Amino acid sequence: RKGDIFLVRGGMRAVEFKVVETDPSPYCIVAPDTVIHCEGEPIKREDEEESLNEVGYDDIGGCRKQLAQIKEMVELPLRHPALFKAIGVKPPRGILLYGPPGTGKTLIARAVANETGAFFFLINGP
Amino acid sequence: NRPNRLIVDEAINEDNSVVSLSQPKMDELQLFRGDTVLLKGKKRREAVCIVLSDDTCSDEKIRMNRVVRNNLRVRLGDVISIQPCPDVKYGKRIHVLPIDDTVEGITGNLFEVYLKPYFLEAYRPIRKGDIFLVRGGMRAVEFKVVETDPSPYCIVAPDTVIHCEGEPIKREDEEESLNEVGYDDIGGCRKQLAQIKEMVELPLRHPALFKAIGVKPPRGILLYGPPGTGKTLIARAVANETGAFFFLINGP
Ligand SMILES: Nc1ncnc2c1ncn2[C@@H]1O[C@H](COP(=O)(O)OP(=O)(O)O)[C@@H](O)[C@H]1O
Ligand SMILES: Nc1ncnc2c1ncn2[C@@H]1O[C@H](COP(=O)(O)OP(=O)(O)O)[C@@H](O)[C@H]1O
Repeated sequence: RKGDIFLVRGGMRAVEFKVVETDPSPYCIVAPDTVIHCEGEPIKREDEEESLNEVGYDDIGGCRKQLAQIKEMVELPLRHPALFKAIGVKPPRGILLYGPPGTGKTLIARAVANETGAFFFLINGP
Repeated sequence: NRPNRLIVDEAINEDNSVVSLSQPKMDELQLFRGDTVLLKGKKRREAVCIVLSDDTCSDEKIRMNRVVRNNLRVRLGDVISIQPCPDVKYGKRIHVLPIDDTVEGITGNLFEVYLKPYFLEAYRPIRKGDIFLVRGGMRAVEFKVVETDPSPYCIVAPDTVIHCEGEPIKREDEEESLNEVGYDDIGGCRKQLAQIKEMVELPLRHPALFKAIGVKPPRGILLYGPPGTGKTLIARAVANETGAFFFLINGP
């Protein structure tokens, strides 16, 4: 469809391609009978849009059901914020992700922040 | 010596606008259960409630809920005036307004959710200029009675319309919000709270006594226990119930 970004994986890399022009509108199913117009000139994408190279649930694997617990923990406070203003209850405002180094705790934090839309701030220890 | 016969005490049963009296003496008060009873507190204020009998209540004191106690402005261990009034007058279009900073907890229609389920068959006598607490929607809202067709008080019955305002109005500041902590909010400890209350009563509840008598009351108490056991709750409740000015010196 017009004005969508689709991700192509290859060459040990991932490139997102925008569909800016198309003969039929607004969308068309691609078939092996339509030529491809060549531009080869990268164009900056609109900033409000989120780059797909950012971390997400898929990038965080190996933990399974701890990520589900964190998602349930963080959904209402972040995914439905106005609810807590009209209801008197305290959501979880402090979570200690603990484990051996390299287990993806920073991955979990970044993915939760991005998926829920929350503004992620990193307070590095040192 | 013809005492007042009415004292302030904590309420054991869950109920609002209900006052319990000692079972041993019914003729003294000359009132048995299920009758409107007037009560004079302090600062020229009075309240109306319903009286019952409790075997556990001590004859010296009269158990009463925190809402009514706040209405009278009396505190635990205080002495007030009671007056058995079999007379009671119904009301017409009893008026109520939102009070204090409690707001944003209701959207659209705001009277069917809270008032209707509570005043339906309750027969709670409402008096002018009193605040009563309604529990619902995982929230607690205190409603002021500013207007009422009969004066000064009227027993609510299922035949009087309700006037709708839906506009919260700031309550007088000297009055104490019932959302603050109290003895009821502090449970699970039982008889340690009694020890702290006895410990702190005279120094705070009767301060002038120690100036005319030479003795030292307890001026240092160490509440110790596992974290989360309500020590801060106990301190705040003791400060509020005794009227003392509570100051928090946070460790960090
Ligand atoms: N469970 C996992 N699933 C996918 N990638 C992981 C996982 N754990 C670690 N990684 C990879 O290892 C990198 C380092 O882990 P990281 O979470 O940043 O450090 P820490 O665990 O101390 O917070 C991560 O950037 C990520 O790429
Ligand atoms: N015995 C209790 N009765 C009712 N609520 C309690 C009790 N103990 C703890 N709580 C609740 O847990 C909260 C935290 O306990 P708190 O007393 O503030 O911490 P600390 O014990 O370190 O002083 C309190 O705000 C209160 O709501």
